[PDB]
Amino acid sequence: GDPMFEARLGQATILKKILDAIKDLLNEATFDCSDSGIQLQAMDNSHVSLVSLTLRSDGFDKFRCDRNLSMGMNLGSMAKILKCANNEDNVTMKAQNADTVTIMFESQEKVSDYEMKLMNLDQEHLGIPSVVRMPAMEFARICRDLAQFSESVVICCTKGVKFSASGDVGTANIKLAQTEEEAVIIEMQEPVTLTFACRYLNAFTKATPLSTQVQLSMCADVPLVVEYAIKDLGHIRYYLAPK
Amino acid sequence: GDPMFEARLGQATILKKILDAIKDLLNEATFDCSDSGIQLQAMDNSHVSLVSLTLRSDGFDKFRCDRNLSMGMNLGSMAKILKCANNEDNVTMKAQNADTVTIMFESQEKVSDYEMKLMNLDQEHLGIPSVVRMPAMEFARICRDLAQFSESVVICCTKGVKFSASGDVGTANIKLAQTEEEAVIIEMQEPVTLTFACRYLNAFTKATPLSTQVQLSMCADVPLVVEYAIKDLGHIRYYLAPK
Amino acid sequence: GDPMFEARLGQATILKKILDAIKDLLNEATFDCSDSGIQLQAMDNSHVSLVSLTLRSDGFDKFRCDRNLSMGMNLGSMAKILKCANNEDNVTMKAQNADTVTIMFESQEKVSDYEMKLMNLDQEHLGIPSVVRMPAMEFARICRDLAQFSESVVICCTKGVKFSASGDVGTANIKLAQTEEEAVIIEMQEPVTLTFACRYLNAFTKATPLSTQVQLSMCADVPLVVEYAIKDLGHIRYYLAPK
Repeated sequence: GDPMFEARLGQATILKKILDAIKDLLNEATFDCSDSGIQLQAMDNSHVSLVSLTLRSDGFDKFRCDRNLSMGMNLGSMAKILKCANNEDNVTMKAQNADTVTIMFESQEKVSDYEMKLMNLDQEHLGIPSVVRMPAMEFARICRDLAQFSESVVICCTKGVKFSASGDVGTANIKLAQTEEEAVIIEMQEPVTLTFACRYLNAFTKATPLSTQVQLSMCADVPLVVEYAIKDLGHIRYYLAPK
Repeated sequence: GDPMFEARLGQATILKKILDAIKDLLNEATFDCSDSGIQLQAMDNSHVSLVSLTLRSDGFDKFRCDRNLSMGMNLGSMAKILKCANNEDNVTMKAQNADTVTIMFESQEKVSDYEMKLMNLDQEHLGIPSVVRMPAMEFARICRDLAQFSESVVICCTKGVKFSASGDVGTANIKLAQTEEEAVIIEMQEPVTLTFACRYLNAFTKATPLSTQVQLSMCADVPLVVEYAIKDLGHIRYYLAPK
Repeated sequence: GDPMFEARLGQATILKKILDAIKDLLNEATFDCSDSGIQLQAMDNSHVSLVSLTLRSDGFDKFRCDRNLSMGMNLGSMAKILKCANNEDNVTMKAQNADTVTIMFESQEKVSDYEMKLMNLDQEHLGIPSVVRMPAMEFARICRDLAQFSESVVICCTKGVKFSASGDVGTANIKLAQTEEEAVIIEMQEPVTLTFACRYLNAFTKATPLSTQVQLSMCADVPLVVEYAIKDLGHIRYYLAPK
C-alpha cells in the first residue's frame, strides 16, 4: 500500500534486554524511526536522569522505513510482549499512519504476532549534555554493595578508580587498579571526584546483560554518562548529574 | 491379620509430582483403591473443573488390595509428607478398616514412615464427559504467556493449532504448525474453535513434569479434556467447559 | 605505633559462612582476641541457646595480637560488609585502643577496605555445659522436614538414631542406621531420648555450609551440643536444653 516501517532483529532477546534496561526508568517513551535506525531520548519517571538509546539500521537483519515516524509506546506492555519470545526467536516490529505496532516472533513451527496500541506522547523538549572502561558486572556489583552503606557513592578517579560510601553501617572504599572481562582502562588528564545517587546508578546497571564492558564519562560539574555497547547495533547511555 | 491395602512405587517423586498436579485444585479428595489400581475423581474447589486420575496396578512394584477401599485424604497434608522424600526413595502406602494411612520412604541407611488420618468425605456424585498432541512445556508456556493479555484464551484448531488472547496490554496470536519433544500432531475432521478460562488451563499445567507430551481433546460445545500420561502407570485428565 | 590486632584468612567466604551461622541468633556479640586465636560466647536473642565459636591462631594465614582485646560488633553490619567480598578474596581484620575495626578484602586489581564502629557490650556472665556423627545436610533436611509436623522433635539414639515428630498434619519417624558424606557413626552406652525445639535446631543448621559432618552430643537431662568443624581453623557449637 503506502508507506511502512519494518525492522527485523535476529534475536528477540537483544530487544528483551534493551527493554529491561529502560522499563524501570520509563513507563512510556517514543521511538523515533528514520533511515538511520531507531532512537529514543527521555527523562526518567522522576525527571532526574536522561536515557538515550541508539540502534543503527545496519545492525538489523532487515530495516525498512519509508517515512520518518515516532511510536509512543507503553514500555510495560512492550516488556510483557517480549516475555513471550523464546531464546532463538527473531523479532520484527511493523507499523503501517500507525495506530498500532505489531511485534512478531518466528523461529521451526512457532509463529507469534502481537499487536499493541500506540500513543500519543508529547515531545520531550530535551538537551543532551573527558573516561574509564571497566567490567560491567564489576560496576554493577560495586554499586549494589555500596548501596548497603549509603544513598550516595563517591567516585574518585586517577590513573585506578575508587568508589566510596559511608553511613551507620560503616565506611566503605573500593579501589580498582588499572590493568568476559576484567580489564580496567582509564583516560584522564585532571583527576575527578564526584558524588552520585546510588539508586540511579543501580537502575542503570539493568543494562549489564547487554555489554561486558561499561563506559563511565566523568568530568567535573557536568553529568556523568554511563554507556553500554549493544553489539553490532548501537548503545544505551544514561546521564546523571552529580550532587 | 485381615485385610490390607499395600501399594509400592519405585520412585516417590512420581507421587510427589502427581500431588503437585492436583493439590492446588483440590484441598481434599478420595482415592478409590481396587484390584485394578487407584482412581480419583473430584470437582475442584470452585466446582468448575473435574480432575480424574488413573493409576494401574501393573505400574506399581507391589500392589495388594484385599478388599476395595476408599481413602479420603487431605492433599495438603499428603503433599507435606511427600516433601520429605528424597530423589531415589520409593514410596509405600498402607491402609489397615483404616482410620489412618501410612506412607513409607526407603532407599541405603534411611527409613521414614509417616502416618496420616483418613476422612470421611462424601461421594462426589459425578458424570465424566474428536485431538492434538503437543509438547507439554510449550502448552504450559503458551498458557502462561497469554494470561498476561486476558483471562480468556481462544483455541482454534485446523490441520496447526492457534492460541489467542486480547486485552488492554494488546492482542496476541500464537500459531503452531503440524510437524524432549517438539512434535505437534493433529487429529481433526471439522475445525473447532473454543474459548477457555486461562486461570484453569494454568492450573492444569502443574501436571507438566509428568509428561513431555500433552493431549488436548476438543470438540465443539463439550468440555475440553487435557491429558498427561504418567509413564508406565496411567494418566491424569482435567475437564473444562468452554465459555 | 603501639599495639595492634591483625588477623588474615585466606578466603573471605569462610568468614561469610561463620557470620551466616550466628547472625540470625545474635544481633550483637563480642569477639575475644588473644594469642591463641578468636573466641565468642553468647546467649541468643531470646536467651535460650548458647553459641560458642572457636577459631585457632594457627588457622590464620597471619595472626598478630599484641595485647588481648574484645571487639563488640553488630553482626548485621558485619554481615553486610562480608557480602561485599568475592569468592577468592582474602579477609583481614585489624583493630588499632579500638573504637573501630577494619575489614579488608584483597585478590588481582581490587582492594576493598571497610571500617565499622565497635561496641560497648557487657560481659555475658555465662557457664559452658557421652555422641553421633552424621551428614550435616541430612541433619538439616531432617530438621526442616519434621518442622512441618510439629514445633518439637524427639531424638532417640541407640547403636541407629531416630528423629520423630507428630501433630495435626500427622506423625513422622525418620530412622538412620549406622553405616560429601553419608556415614552415620554412633557412640553410646545407655540409649538416650530427648525432645528439642525445632525452631532452634533449624537455626543451628545455618552452620551447614561449614562442615559436611555434624556432631550431636546428647546425654540425658543436660543440654545437647551441636558441633560443626570449621576446616583447619576451629568449630562452632550450639547448646540447647531439652524440653
